[PDB]
Amino acid sequence: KHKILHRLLQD
Amino acid sequence: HKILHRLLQD
Amino acid sequence: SLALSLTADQMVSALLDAEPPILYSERPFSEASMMGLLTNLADRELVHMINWAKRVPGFVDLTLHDQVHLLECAWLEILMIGLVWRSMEHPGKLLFAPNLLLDRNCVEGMVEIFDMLLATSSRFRMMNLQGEEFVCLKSIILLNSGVYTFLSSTLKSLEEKDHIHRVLDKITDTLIHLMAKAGLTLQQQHQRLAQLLLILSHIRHMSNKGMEHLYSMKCKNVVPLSDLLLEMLDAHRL
Amino acid sequence: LALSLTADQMVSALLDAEPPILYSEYDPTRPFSEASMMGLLTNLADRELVHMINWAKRVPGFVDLTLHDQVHLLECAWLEILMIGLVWRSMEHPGKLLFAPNLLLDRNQGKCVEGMVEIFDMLLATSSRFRMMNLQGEEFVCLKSIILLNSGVYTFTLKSLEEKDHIHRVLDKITDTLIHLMAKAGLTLQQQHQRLAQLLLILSHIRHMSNKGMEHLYSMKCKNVVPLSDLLLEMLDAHRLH
Ligand SMILES: Cn1c(N)nc2ncc(-c3ccc(O)cc3)cc21
Ligand SMILES: Cn1c(N)nc2ncc(-c3ccc(O)cc3)cc21
Repeated sequence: KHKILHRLLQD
Repeated sequence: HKILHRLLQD
Repeated sequence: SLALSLTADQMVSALLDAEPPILYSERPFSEASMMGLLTNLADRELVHMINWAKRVPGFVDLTLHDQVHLLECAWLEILMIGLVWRSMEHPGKLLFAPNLLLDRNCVEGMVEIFDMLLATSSRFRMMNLQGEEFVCLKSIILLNSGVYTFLSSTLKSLEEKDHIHRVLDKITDTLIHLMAKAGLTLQQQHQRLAQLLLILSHIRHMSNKGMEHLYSMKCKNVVPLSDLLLEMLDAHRL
Repeated sequence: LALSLTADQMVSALLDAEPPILYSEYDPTRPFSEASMMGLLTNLADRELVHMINWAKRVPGFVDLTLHDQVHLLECAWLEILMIGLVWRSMEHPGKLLFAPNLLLDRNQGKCVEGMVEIFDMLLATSSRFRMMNLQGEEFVCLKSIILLNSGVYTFTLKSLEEKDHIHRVLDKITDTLIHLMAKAGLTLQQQHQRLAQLLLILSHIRHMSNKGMEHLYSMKCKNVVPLSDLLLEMLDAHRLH
């Protein structure tokens, strides 16, 4: 259950 | 509306 | 006019003199007993809030309609800042009344709000918020919260909002006076002023959340609310 | 290091970080419906959120935080940030909200969406206030950065409180920066503190508008008016409304 925002904050 | 009105005047 | 002529020290004395009293609550809690105690207390505090507002310099210069609007917008914020202030010296607890000092960990929905209140008290404590500051902040909430929701485009309307903004500036001057008096550098004064006013954003947030909670409580119609409280709630679904 | 930036360097960083103004998918061939108007605003917000994330990474101090804290601050502040940007763009359009260059609406158009006109009125009032204060672009970018760092800060073992203290040091530098700007603009000492307070008190109103908008967006979701992207659904869910 990985938040989309958490991933986008890395890209 | 009304109770507050009365309290303010009173 | 009185307000614009007051000195910083006289504004502070006026605001201290205007302060409402601390009221008491009415064995084990239920969900129902709990919220009844809180809403009964709120209702009694609201009557005293009205007298206090009338003593905030500038407020009685306003029309009765403007006074109603400001109080309808601000009332829960004002109750909440009072609660936070009373709770400063009681880490982890909210001092709803001297005989109702409640810890965090039973009202469905209340914990998120309690936690926000506790965090604000903790913030006050960390800043060593002073009583003279607190009263300035509570008056700012009264005058600020509904000042942009004045609808009419009229000439009487703007003269109104302008008076409110001149009073707000005097309260800012008063906060700065207190900070200068306390020995703060100019840089420290400006920083502290900002810190205090940013807390008001959090108090607004808590009020909005609490109002949602209170509205669901009303509809469910199991906790008794006063006619006055029902009125005040009514104003926010509008 | 945020804390070592001068005031002028802080302002430069913030102005350079500003996101672009995006276009809506407005289709002038068809009349609005509640659903199509909401579709446009949510489609725009979705595209704006991606740029916002990249902007936040450029706000001094923000990348020092853990990803978890970055997430929390943006979850708390996203709508406030979009709204302050909308109000800023609308300053030179009395009576209208410039959602986009091809989507400039008045309150009468806002009535197309149930419950939206009340929020429109609050946004228009805030735009008017900005105009009347002659809010400057340099002050605006300071205020938007204050929202990002402040809104979720009191919802934050003890490297925890170091995160919190860090945020507060940064917020103190932004205050210093605002005062510098006002001083440079010619304001008297008394005028500086009075204006600082006026600007910061508007953040109370922006918070209020955000809370009302989030309740409205949740009602649109709960009535199946518009499909929200997975991102918007998660941002909305962070606020956990009913
Ligand atoms: C959190 N909350 C909700 N949801 N409804 C409420 N009604 C009243 C209070 C309250 C707040 C401060 C007081 O000093 C007394 C009651 C607090 C309330
Ligand atoms: C009021 N409102 C509701 N209920 N949902 C919404 N989604 C997005 C917006 C909005 C705000 C500012 C923008 O620049 C773009 C979309 C505004 C919204």
